[PDB]
Amino acid sequence: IAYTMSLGAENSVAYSNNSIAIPTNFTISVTTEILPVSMTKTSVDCTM
Amino acid sequence: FGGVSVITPGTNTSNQVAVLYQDVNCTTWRVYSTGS
Amino acid sequence: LKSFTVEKGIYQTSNFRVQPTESIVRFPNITNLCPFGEVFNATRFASVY
Amino acid sequence: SECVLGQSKRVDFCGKGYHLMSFPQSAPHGVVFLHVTYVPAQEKNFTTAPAICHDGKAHFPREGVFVSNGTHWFVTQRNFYEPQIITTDNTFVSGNCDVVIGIVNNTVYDPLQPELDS
Amino acid sequence: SECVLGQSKRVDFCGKGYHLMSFPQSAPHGVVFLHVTYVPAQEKNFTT
Amino acid sequence: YICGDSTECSNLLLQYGSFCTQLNRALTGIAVEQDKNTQEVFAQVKQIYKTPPIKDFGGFNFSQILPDPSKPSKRSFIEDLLFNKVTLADAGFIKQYGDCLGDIAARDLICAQKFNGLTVLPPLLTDEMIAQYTSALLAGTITSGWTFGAGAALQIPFAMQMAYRFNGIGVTQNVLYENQKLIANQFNSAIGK
Ligand SMILES: *[C@@H]1O[C@H](CO)[C@@H](O[C@@H]2O[C@H](CO)[C@@H](O)[C@H](O)[C@H]2NC(C)=O)[C@H](O)[C@H]1NC(C)=O
Ligand SMILES: *[C@@H]1O[C@H](CO)[C@@H](O[C@@H]2O[C@H](CO)[C@@H](O)[C@H](O)[C@H]2NC(C)=O)[C@H](O)[C@H]1NC(C)=O
Ligand SMILES: *[C@@H]1O[C@H](CO)[C@@H](O)[C@H](O)[C@H]1NC(C)=O
Ligand SMILES: *[C@@H]1O[C@H](CO)[C@@H](O)[C@H](O)[C@H]1NC(C)=O
Ligand SMILES: *[C@@H]1O[C@H](CO)[C@@H](O)[C@H](O)[C@H]1NC(C)=O
Ligand SMILES: *[C@@H]1O[C@H](CO)[C@@H](O)[C@H](O)[C@H]1NC(C)=O
Ligand SMILES: *[C@@H]1O[C@H](CO)[C@@H](O)[C@H](O)[C@H]1NC(C)=O
Repeated sequence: IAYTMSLGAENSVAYSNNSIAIPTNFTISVTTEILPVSMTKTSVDCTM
Repeated sequence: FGGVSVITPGTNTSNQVAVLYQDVNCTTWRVYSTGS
Repeated sequence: LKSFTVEKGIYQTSNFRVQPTESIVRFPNITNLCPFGEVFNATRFASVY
Repeated sequence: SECVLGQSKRVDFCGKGYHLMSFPQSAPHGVVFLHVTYVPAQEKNFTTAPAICHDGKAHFPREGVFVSNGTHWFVTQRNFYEPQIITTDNTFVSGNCDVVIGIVNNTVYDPLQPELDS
Repeated sequence: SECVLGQSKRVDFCGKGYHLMSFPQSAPHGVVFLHVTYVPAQEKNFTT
Repeated sequence: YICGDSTECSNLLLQYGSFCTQLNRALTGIAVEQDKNTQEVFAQVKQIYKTPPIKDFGGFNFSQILPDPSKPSKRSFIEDLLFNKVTLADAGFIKQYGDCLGDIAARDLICAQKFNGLTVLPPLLTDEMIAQYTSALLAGTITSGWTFGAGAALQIPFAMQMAYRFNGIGVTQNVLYENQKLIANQFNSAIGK
């Protein structure tokens, strides 16, 4: 099947003079981030 | 004239493929096989 | 380095390259001498066509 | 350097949310960071106002924001809901109350007048 | 990440002056940031 | 490119397939990297926040940069100007064989490039999608402040957001509430300029 890609979920937000949303609870999150640091070191013999 | 690309899943899943011909309308033409 | 002086460190040289010892020849053992007189010393040759 | 040996105020640099701490781990030809962060979860709707007028002078909160239960008024912090009673050591006075747009009428409790009264 | 989704305390990173806010806009093969900042104008001499 | 439309030279060249494959692999990696770069830059947010329904931000005028629902694209005036300034060279993505054969008495660049096996691939994300992403970012940063970048988005008045930002740089928030008109006028003048 071939289709048109979606740009994520769609929603909106309420806004007025004096409407404010304040959190009451919280959550502790743990995230993984991977980073390369080095590659393999190599040597070449020209004549060989 | 004209580029050709092949869209395929893994060969361990199926053998059906799709062919994308660049710089050409389809609305015969310069295609390998019209098909459907 | 193309110089008589070398700084302190570690350098890489050529791999451990080993020289051969002797030489051998292995040809099939055939004693006959194929005819040089039936090709070059024949009495009648064919036409070019 | 910036996320393991300290705390980072840069947004979205070490994990989503508000950065709390981080842990490094090794990997073949690489490193893996475990970022521990804080995320608010349960939002609640409230009505608010920038400042209040009590005796003709505006009162602005020192830290936090004014909110309302619907009939009463409180001052609370900005990342959590801990309502507190309006009082003089939570707000500061800046001029008259006829220049600010959106001011509301409310009373302010003084923590010294009842003490002197007795 | 650091100037549109938040406020930056890094000096001279997003526009001269004290950074207040920022707006992103698209462009062919590029992006354009409009940085809104705060600049003091009228200095006055005082003894301290 | 080397000896197209020739048979003997192809047979001679069959001893350079590794080189050709390596070049093609490098180019494919370049293209994939560019697509990844665009996706990483412009897709920081995931939820497409709609544009504000009502406009009472307090005097600040955002019609200059917000999209206008009057053209087949979601581009604002600034985006339209920026698009109009720089001119592309690929000339679209479609150029049929019946068109390059049409202009044989007139010289062309793209036709000569394509006849020698040099093609240009189209980007994965179209300009409309990037405009949608930018509009979502604008809506999030206007209606909810900076809270939409850390979890869910929390509603907040714009004047209070400006007071927060002024308190961030070490200036008390009474300065804004006593000078909101002047600040809004200055911002509108700056955006017009
Ligand atoms: C805040 O959220 C957490 C989890 O979302 C709540 O913790 C749960 O509380 C109930 C009853 O105490 C337990 O059965 C669950 O196991 C807890 N969940 C976890 C992950 O530990 C907590 O109750 C909420 N706090 C408030 C005030 O609503
Ligand atoms: C907050 O309190 C003041 C004082 O009671 C109110 O100001 C009065 O408003 C009425 C009508 O606007 C005037 O007739 C009075 O002269 C005002 N009195 C003073 C001392 O200024 C004010 O209206 C109250 N705020 C609101 C929204 O009602
Ligand atoms: C070729 O033939 C002649 C006589 O028939 C002889 O003298 C001569 O030796 C021959 N040469 C060779 C290479 O056999
Ligand atoms: C705040 O206002 C909007 C509009 O009434 C409402 O949809 C929303 O649910 C309210 N916020 C919360 C946490 O209920
Ligand atoms: C709101 O909070 C105050 C303080 O506890 C309380 O007295 C009042 O009854 C509450 N009103 C409602 C509608 O919950
Ligand atoms: C709040 O916005 C609405 C609609 O624009 C308007 O009726 C009202 O006057 C505004 N109030 C304030 C304090 O801005
Ligand atoms: C402060 O001192 C210097 C020296 O008198 C003077 O030139 C300067 O104008 C004073 N600053 C202002 C804002 O006038």
